[PDB]
Amino acid sequence: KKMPQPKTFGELKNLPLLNTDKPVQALMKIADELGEIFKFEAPGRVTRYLSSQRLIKEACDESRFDKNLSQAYKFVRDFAGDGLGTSWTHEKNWKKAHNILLPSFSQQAMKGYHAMMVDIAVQLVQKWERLNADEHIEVPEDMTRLTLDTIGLCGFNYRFNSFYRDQPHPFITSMVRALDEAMNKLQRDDPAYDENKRQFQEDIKVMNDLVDKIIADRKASGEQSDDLLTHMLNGKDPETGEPLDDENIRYQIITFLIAGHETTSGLLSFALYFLVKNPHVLQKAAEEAARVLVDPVPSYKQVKQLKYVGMVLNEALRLWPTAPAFSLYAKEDTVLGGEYPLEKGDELMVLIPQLHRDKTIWGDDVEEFRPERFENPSAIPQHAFKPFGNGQRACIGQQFALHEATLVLGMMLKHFDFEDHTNYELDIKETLKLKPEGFVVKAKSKKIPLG
Ligand code: HEM
Repeated sequence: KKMPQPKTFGELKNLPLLNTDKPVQALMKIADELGEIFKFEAPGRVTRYLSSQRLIKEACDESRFDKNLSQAYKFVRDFAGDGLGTSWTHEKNWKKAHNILLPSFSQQAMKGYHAMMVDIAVQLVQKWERLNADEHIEVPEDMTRLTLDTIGLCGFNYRFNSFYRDQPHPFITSMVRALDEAMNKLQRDDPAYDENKRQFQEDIKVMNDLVDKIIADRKASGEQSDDLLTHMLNGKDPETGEPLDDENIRYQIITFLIAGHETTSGLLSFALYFLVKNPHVLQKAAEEAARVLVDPVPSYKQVKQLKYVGMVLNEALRLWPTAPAFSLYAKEDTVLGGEYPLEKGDELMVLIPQLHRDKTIWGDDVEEFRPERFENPSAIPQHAFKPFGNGQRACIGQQFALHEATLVLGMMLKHFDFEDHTNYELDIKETLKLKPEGFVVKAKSKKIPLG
């Protein structure tokens, strides 16, 4: 069967379609008009975008398809290196890090991070408790402060102290600026790109300089903490028997911050947006938080008892998965969906927001925010809900992100009533991840002691 394809621009094929502020949202609108699969060509490049559960279930077959590094993540690799996210599955350091790091990211390993997550969540609550009557909350901005600080604390026992400042830590500043440059190179040898190829190097330096010092500092001290750095400095891969070397440990810490901060911040921001736009759902979630969070400080077990809050987060991830696409390649020649022959090496993109709007899986009301869709998670078919990727290349931080977001949203709902005082119109800014730009609320304290 012949594959649909969106509009072309002569010798540029489809490439100008992504020369836009909102490429994923453009790709979603194309999927709306062309259907479950469409070909996307560029000068010397071909990929196929998948939007249906019927095809994505095959793409998630790890015997047939492996993770591909997209063009963007090849540029990210210039400072993320061969950390988990930007390494190929067949690279020795991927499987080593995967085996060493998976125990540090278990649902059960969250018990050790809980106290430091509470540390940063308390700072967030206290900041909002301390706002004056006339004042409002910049939601993604504060969620990003929380998630970056939480990864820094739980990751390598480092305090970015984001709630003490307006201009971020020089590391954070230079990371985002480096991520920006990596993104900008998507639409670009020529000597006009000489200053862009000089500033990139400076941002890589500050990130490398500080994390390497931290690792050197910890090796010299020999101190043992509850962070991922300790586990990485003492872990051994059961298969090779080898530990990670210091350079790869550096890339892993850079990777935790790239991979975790924007997605989790976006999730919290989208979750609060849907709550203020659905007051009946907010009330049901607030009643749960009040019922369950009976102590001044949330316990690890209390966070696990926040069932509805977790459903709220999963429904937010259904509508706006904050890492909205992943890339695959065919391991061998194969036929997709019984009608699309693929050659070894052919690339696929999974368009996750469109998968999550497949009316054959979720029903006709896919645009509605309904947390009750997740009452029984086992009813959802295989590969129908994939906000954390697929298989052995799935998000290693899934339990970390969901524990942090359930804790923080639980505390938010316990301690404040929220007002959508501007009747905010959703505006989704796209970097490599999604976030509701300009989202803003008020929050009136329920005056509950906190500690
Ligand atoms: C709501 C929050 C998050 C979302 C939606 C998310 C999404 C994803 C997705 C879709 C992938 C697969 C990417 C691909 O196939 O190319 C991935 C991979 C990854 N994520 Fe997350 N992520 C989140 C939070 C986090 C956090 C908190 C961490 C903490 C370090 C993290 C670390 C990673 C790593 C290391 C990988 C690569 C894993 C591997 O291939 O071995 N993520 N993430």
